[PDB]
Amino acid sequence: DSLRPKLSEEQQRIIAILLDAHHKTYDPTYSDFCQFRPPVRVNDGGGSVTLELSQLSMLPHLADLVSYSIQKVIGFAKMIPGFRDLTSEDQIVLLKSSAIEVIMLRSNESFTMDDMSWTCGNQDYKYRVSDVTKAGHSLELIEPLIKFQVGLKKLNLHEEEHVLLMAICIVSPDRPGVQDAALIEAIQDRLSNTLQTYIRCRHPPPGSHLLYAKMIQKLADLRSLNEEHSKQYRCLSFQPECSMKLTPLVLEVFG
Ligand SMILES: C=C1/C(=C\C=C2/CCC[C@]3(C)[C@@H]([C@@H](C)CCCC(C)(C)O)CC[C@@H]23)C[C@@H](O)C[C@@H]1O
Repeated sequence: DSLRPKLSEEQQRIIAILLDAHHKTYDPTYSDFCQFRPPVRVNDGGGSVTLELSQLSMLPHLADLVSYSIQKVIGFAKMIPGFRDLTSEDQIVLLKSSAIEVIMLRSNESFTMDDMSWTCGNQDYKYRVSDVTKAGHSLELIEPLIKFQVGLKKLNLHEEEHVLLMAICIVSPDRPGVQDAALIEAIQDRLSNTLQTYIRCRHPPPGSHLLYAKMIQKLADLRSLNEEHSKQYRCLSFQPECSMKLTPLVLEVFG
């Protein structure tokens, strides 16, 4: 039954543009991480919230990593076909509302099921759940985040699908404050059609089975993680002197 229309010339170009955009904005060697404020891991085997908030030992490093990542995501977004056709206001609304979700998606590349960490170098740049608690977050965010990373890993996405998913995540017409939802939807549909077509024509079985719907579900999971992250960030920001441990960009995007 299922027809397999071939990718159009345009669709092939969209894929190539997104792959190039990602390769220019995601360094798989994590060579810039030593430039961030250093990671510090206080002794907290008991997971004390009082101690974690008192020290926020991993916050400067993780805030720098997230801030750096937001800058890369802004650059990636600017290369998404159609993104620059949007008004500046809609572009900023889309970037601010998707930032954390795209960070969670793109981070899957360093996440490894070998030990359930984001491995970005030697021990210094190996990030574990215990590091996230040392940055002021709790299990309500961490648990679903790790579950999401593993679920995404097991989809065994082609790089083409991974970059398309990030682009679709950014160009979402259902974000609060967007003006031209119709144009945003048109841009997203062009990307979704490219993704659906790619899966049916280039993704071998059995990993291709209902893969599109699995990818769409991950976009829904991301909305939930976004909301929880926002709630936790708000509370984290109540800690006196927290602003110094963050960055101006992080403060704007999540404040
Ligand atoms: C960033 C990237 C990477 C890892 C992501 C991680 C591991 C550390 C903790 C992070 C950054 C989680 C955060 C929710 C931690 C809290 C952030 C904050 C303090 C601002 O509220 C989400 C994704 C997680 C590394 C590399 O893949 C580039 C990528 O781009």
